[PDB]
Amino acid sequence: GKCRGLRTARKLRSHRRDQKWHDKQYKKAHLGTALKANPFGGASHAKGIVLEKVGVEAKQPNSAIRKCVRV
Amino acid sequence: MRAKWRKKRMRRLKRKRRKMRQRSK
Amino acid sequence: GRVRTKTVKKAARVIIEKYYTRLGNDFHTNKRVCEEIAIIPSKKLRNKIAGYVTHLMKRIQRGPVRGISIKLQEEERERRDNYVPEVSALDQEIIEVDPDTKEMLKLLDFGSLSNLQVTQPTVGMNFKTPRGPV
Amino acid sequence: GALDVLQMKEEDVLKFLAAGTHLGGTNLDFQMEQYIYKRKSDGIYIINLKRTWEKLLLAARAIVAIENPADVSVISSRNTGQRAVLKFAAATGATPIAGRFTPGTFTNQIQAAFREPRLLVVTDPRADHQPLTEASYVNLPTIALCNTDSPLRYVDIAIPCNNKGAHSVGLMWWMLAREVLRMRGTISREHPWEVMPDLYFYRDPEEIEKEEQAAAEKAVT
Amino acid sequence: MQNDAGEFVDLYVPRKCSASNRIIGAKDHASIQMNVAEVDKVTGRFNGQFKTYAICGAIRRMGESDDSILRLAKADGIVSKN
Amino acid sequence: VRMNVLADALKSINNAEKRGKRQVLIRPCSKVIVRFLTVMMKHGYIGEFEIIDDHRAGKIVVNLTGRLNKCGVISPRFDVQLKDLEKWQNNLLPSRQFGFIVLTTSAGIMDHEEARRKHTGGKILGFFF
Amino acid sequence: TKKRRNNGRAKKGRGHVQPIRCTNCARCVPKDKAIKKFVIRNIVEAAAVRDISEASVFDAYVLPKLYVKLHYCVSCAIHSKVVRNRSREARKDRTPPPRFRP
Amino acid sequence: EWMPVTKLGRLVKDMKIKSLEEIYLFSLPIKESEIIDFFLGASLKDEVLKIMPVQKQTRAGQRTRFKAFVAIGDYNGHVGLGVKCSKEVATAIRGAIILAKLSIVPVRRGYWGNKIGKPHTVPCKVTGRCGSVLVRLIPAPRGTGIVSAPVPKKLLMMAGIDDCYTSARGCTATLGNFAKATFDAISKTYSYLTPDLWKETVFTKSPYQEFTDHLVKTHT
RNA sequence: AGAACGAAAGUCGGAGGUUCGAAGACGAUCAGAUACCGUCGUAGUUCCGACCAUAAACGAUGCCGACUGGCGAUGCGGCGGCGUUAUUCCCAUGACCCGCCGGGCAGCUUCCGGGAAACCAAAGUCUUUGGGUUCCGGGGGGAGUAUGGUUGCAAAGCUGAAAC
RNA sequence: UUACGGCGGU
Ligand SMILES: [Zn+2]
Repeated sequence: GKCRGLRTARKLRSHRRDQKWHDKQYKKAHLGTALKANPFGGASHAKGIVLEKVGVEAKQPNSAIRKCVRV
Repeated sequence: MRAKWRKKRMRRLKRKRRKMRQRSK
Repeated sequence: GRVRTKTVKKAARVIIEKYYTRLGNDFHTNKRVCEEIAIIPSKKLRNKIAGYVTHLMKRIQRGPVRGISIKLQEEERERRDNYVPEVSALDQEIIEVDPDTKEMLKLLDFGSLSNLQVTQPTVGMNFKTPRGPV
Repeated sequence: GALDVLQMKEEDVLKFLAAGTHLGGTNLDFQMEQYIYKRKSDGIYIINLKRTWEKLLLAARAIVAIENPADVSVISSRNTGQRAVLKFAAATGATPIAGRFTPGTFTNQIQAAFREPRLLVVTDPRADHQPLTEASYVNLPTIALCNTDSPLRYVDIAIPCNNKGAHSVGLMWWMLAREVLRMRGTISREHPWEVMPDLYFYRDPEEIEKEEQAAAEKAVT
Repeated sequence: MQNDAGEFVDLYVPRKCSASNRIIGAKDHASIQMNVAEVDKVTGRFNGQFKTYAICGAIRRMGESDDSILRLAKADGIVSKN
Repeated sequence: VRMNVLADALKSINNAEKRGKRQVLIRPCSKVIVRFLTVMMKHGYIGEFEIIDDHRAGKIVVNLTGRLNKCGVISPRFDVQLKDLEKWQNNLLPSRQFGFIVLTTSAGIMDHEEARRKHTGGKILGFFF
Repeated sequence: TKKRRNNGRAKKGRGHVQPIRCTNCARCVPKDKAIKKFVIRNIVEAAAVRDISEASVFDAYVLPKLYVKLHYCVSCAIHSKVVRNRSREARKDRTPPPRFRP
Repeated sequence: EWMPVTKLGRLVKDMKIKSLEEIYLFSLPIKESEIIDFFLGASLKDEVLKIMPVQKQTRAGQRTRFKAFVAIGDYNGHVGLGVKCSKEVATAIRGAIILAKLSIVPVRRGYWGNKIGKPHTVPCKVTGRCGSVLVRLIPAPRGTGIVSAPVPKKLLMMAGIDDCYTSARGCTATLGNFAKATFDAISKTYSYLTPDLWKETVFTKSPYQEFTDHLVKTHT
């Protein structure tokens, strides 16, 4: 079981902070490799230049060509 | 593929790149 | 292929339950009785009912079949309600006990109100049949 | 039975001991240690007769407390207990079930085999348990004359007598028939009740009609 | 159920088991209420009245209603007095 | 390795009242658990109890009345201030009409209703309803 | 799912039992998973009894029995039909089948 | 046009039993849906919750049946929840109204404090589990309203309760079990001993012994 | 934190080498047989010494404490009793017989209660949630991979991500 | 004794 006594606030608060590193949406927001990885760099929009029209093919039950670019 | 034989073909493969790195230091 | 379906057996049971006083172990009379007293849509199930009627004639003349007919229900009263025996099976005035249950009837305070001879339990403790297969 | 009119009345001890009624076989349920006296050297548990007398009166007070006499249902599944249940119900005016107890009698209100009783009394707890667990659905108090083997789940006035021998079962239905009539103006407590306890016993095999005519060449001819 | 005005604001009052003091519910269909007709002293016959005892289905299913209804016959002068 | 004896005492009472029993046996006695039981006897949840005085730690036999729902314990003896007391009430009481968080004050083991009649916040010791 | 309460094996208070070997296929099984069968077959093949007792040098000869203990892996106990696949509620009985000798 | 077949429906048509609250306290098994329709007629609305198509696989295609969840109740302390499968929607949904009135329980109402008038909330906090879903109904102060998901609020408003804090854990997207869990919580508001229910009950006379006239004199 | 021991396989060294037997050789069977099957057979299997420290190392259930149904049986102690059998023609202890008490490996029944259910007398005493304390889980993969440290003669072990 | 496969979406 867990710790319950009026003296274990060091064990409880240290056991919570290292078990927070085990869900994604805390760890992608607090470990910093995930914001040094997304090409927006932590933003919502980005201007860029177009290199190539490229058409990817749709997934498993569908069949169409999704029109994409190579910004 | 069986998990103990997925283990073998990556234990065989991690000694293959433990040697490539050791080769080209 | 002889085995008789449920409508043959059920309708023949309601004849023998209800018109037992008119029937017998002759096939060719029961065929005429069941023609007159039932409503039978064709001739083939008529005498296929009547044959099962004669079968149960030899069957209920032997013993208590599922037979709520008035005679087979009345004669059992001569067993369960009669046979009040002229002597009793509880009244023999020489009945055995063991010396532990003479102690039981003494703290009921009936030790001197009864005759109640004792029998000693023979030495033993050889109950509890032996364990294990063989 | 805290009275003097309801005391043990020593003649029945001569009837109890001449029918079994105090011999419980070899193991006991944990809820019947209060009813038992001691174990023999045979292993047979013998039963305090003061305890089985006081419950039989207590069972009788429940049956007298039912207003309609044709409303208590008296039931039996095994054969040793089917003759007693027929003329217990004739005596105290109950309604019997002998033979197989069809499941769905107390709770399935559609078919015409629907009895709706207020109190039920049983020959045997573990051998006639289908009416017990079905009384559990329809909030119905149950008496069951029980032996030391028998488990005591839904029973209420479990009579700790016997349910194995044929002399014991018929006498206990006789003793319960006698006293439930004697708590009315039917038997005065004074004269002995002339209905014989041999009348409620389980019936002999087929030599019945043979033995009686072998000693009746002087009454018919 | 005795508000501050002092009134009964309650659909009914439920029974409770004379063995384990707990409430018989509205659809506990194993709960019995049964009568014990006591007898008058001198003649030993049925005098007209009785006593009622309610046994809830949870303590009736556990198998000690016979221990129960003897014990509340023990307190109420019917049993043996030994 | 009986770290709390009030926790063990109140667990045994709670198992037996849901079982249907009329008497329990509480095998170690202390003065903390006899002043716990003489808060719920006075409110009326248990009855006559005897302390069986022996020369090691005594036993207690309690007569269960049936009116007890749960008699749990808060096993870290948390401290409660009188500003903090009202939110301890609605966490572990079933209603506001009945049930008591019983807590040890400087002036004795009390109720929560008795404790705010005085002005003497303390350490929360257990609850019962 | 756990199929059986014991794990098909009669070990409770141990860590390890001896391996024994199957009789027909020689497979390594533990001593308490293995399906045992003790055979007390008479060596004379009972059709051939009244052809040797007349050829005997006695008038009443006690014919010796043969006492061979079999034990099987359960992959060969099921195929040889010495045990049978059972229903999920007729499984909780450890009583053996009847004998039916005459 | 209803002739009864049981004792309990027999004593209600001739108007010898009055105002259901005693056959609740003698814990009768109600058998016919006309008894509850007899007392609580013209005070019952019947609205359904969900019609879900359960189905089974067969040798030739699939048996497709329908599973109706209906809640019935007045606004003064009575609720039912009935569930019935049938092959077709309209006949499944019709027989569930019978099964919902046939299983009707009284809900107990209480106060948050300041017991000033008509009771408005649950007397204590209660719980109902059904499979994995536990519904916790918590007494709210006066003037709150029902703070819950829609489908337990459909049954609490149909229980004649004013205001109730509510929490819930589990697969609450399992409408049938999330309706029977909250129905179980309002099925045990009277199965809970509060200190206004301490004094030992006087036992009145049950209708099977108090009405033995109409069975013996009139039925026979 | 830091240690002790830890199946089998494996490594280093020495004894030994019957049987079995990875590898390999062949004979078959096969569309193909680098498999099943058969004949032979190296390392290995056995012992001593030194290492490695992992298993479906599983009751897939951490340890300590308490409370909460029943029944028969078993193993080891202890206590009490009819009797039976031992040199005993008397003994005391042995063997059985009937119980009780404690610790144990389990079983059978149960609407104790629990649980998503299989099932569990614990996996119960839990929204009526708090007996102590340790380890550990957070959708599936990538991945027990990468790299850093560290242990090892090696094989590898422990620690252990992210991009996607 | 031998019995190996069965396009994608519906
Ligand atoms: Zn084999």
